Amino acid sequence: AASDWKPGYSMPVLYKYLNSPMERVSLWNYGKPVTLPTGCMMNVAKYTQLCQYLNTTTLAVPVNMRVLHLGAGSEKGVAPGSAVLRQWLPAGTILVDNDLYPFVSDSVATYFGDCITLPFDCQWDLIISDMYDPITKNIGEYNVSKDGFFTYICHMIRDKLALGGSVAIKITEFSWNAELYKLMGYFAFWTVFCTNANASSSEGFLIGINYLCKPKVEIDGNVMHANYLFWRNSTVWNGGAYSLFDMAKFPLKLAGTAVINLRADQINDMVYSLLEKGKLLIRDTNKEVFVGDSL
Amino acid sequence: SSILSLCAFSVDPKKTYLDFIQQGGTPIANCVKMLCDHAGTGMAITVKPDATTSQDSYGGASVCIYCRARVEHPDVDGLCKLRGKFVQVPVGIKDPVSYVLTHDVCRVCGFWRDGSCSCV
Ligand SMILES: Nc1ncnc2c1ncn2[C@@H]1O[C@H](C[C@@H](N)CC[C@H](N)C(=O)O)[C@@H](O)[C@H]1O
Ligand SMILES: [Zn+2]
Ligand SMILES: [Zn+2]
Repeated sequence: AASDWKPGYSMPVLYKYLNSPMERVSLWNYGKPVTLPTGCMMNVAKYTQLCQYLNTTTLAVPVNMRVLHLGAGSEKGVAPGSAVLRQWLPAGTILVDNDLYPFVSDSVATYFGDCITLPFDCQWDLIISDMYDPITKNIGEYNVSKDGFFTYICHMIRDKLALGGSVAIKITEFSWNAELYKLMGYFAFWTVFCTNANASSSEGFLIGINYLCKPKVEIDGNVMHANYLFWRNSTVWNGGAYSLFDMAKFPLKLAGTAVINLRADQINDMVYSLLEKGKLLIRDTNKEVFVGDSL
Repeated sequence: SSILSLCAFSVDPKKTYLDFIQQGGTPIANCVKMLCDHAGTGMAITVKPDATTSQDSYGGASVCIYCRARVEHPDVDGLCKLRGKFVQVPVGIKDPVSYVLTHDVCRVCGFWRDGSCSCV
């Protein structure tokens, strides 16, 4: 099938407008009929396909970009997603990652512990989360909004994300947060992207591109997640990893992006159109210097 | 892992691992192999993946015995030369950690000193 050759699928806009009832997901494809290029870890394929999608957005990509990656550790003690991000991001990008448990990473800095205690107080240009807690989910008969590390993610969007910055947050059918969905209404563009490699999973990446700090649309988070599940329920994908054989354009190009420490009183009409194009990040401009960055 | 823990207990993690390989040990696993276009120049340790069709490219930290064993590197004042970069090895290889520990990077052309470097 031709659709197996794209990096994945993003939520059609019409689904974003529905009022779907909450229901269990049921995928037609649990037999996982996809092969991975020889020797290739699943999360390498997964993160690579995510970055392939992000290559098509108006991501703000300056010099000395600040990238925070939460939930970057694995049970084997390495960081496959952080390796992909390091490959993807322009040289000199400040990549900092985090996990509850010790692991070994190609980021310039790693912090072990609850993301809540992350000791860096700077504003970020891009936040990626793969945080996920299996079957410690809210018990009950109802799939309800979760408040774990999501509380921290929402706080980082509200206070620690530059205007013009973006996020990509892993969610699943049970691992989701209603406020996070509402905050996607504060970006120039938002969707949920599902990688072709992991098409057999309810996993999606909830993505906001170009933060505006003002509600551009009003989203009921509880309804929106149900809409996302309704979309997974009414589509059938083989899955696939063929896009992984097209790597010539993988690296994220510097976008023509400026960083300006603008005041809240200088955010006029032009600024906003610049933010929506990935041309402007609003935050303090100083190069954040980490001990482990080869400078 | 048992070998990584033996390495971290020992004064010379490199010797301990290489001796262990020579004695029938099974190689360190879960090295992070990247996807790339294999149109690279083929240098050993690079800012981004740089493999030719003759090479695999790995996340540097995952192929560093010192990183993997959680012990200090040989130069306590410096930074790991592998962490945060990408390591190219022959495409077959099953023991990338061994390969990294037993080859040297020419310091002017950047290729491995295993028949790829042409200097002097
Ligand atoms: N509050 C939390 N703070 C930091 N990390 C968390 C938290 N909750 C869950 N995690 C981590 O989320 C991770 C989920 C993993 N499946 C991530 C896989 C990893 N991203 C990879 O590249 O393979 C676990 O390593 C958790 O330790
Ligand atoms: Zn190291
Ligand atoms: Zn040379």
